[PDB]
Formats: sequence, C-alpha cells, structure tokens
Amino acid sequence: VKKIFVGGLSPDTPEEKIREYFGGFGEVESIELPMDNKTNKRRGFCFITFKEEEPVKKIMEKKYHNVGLSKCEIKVAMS
DNA sequence: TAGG
Repeated sequence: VKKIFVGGLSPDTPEEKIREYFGGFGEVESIELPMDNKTNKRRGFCFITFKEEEPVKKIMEKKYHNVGLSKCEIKVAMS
C-alpha cells in the first residue's frame, strides 16, 4: 500500500488540484479531503493514496506540501 | 494537521 497523509489544508481544498499536483507526481489512486459541516473539527487536512509508490516515496520526504492554494504537511497516510 |  501507499498513502500520504496531508496535514493542514485550506478551508476546502479541491481534490482536482490535488489530483494534478499529486497526479503530476505520478499515478494518484485517490484523494479524500475530510470536511465536517456539523462541528468542522480541526482535521482540516487531506489524504492521498497513490496507485504507485513514487509520489508517496517523495511526498513523505517533503516537509510541507502546496496544493494550488492549500499547503499541508504530508506524512505517509494510514487508513 | 489523522477521513472512513
């Protein structure tokens, strides 16, 4: 498996760029930006799985990430 | 920064 846990994202990052940024990274598997309209916790972050393990191999090495407008700390994600 |  290969996932990257992005930490600290804008008020609503569009998986679309995340798809480009990370897509351009390589083969993105999926992008899940969790949002709570009931309490809006401080999770304000996004998860990204790569079909491949390269974007993942590099992502984890990247202290911080910048997606279009959003910029969050990506540490290999865990599901 | 932690979804589901």
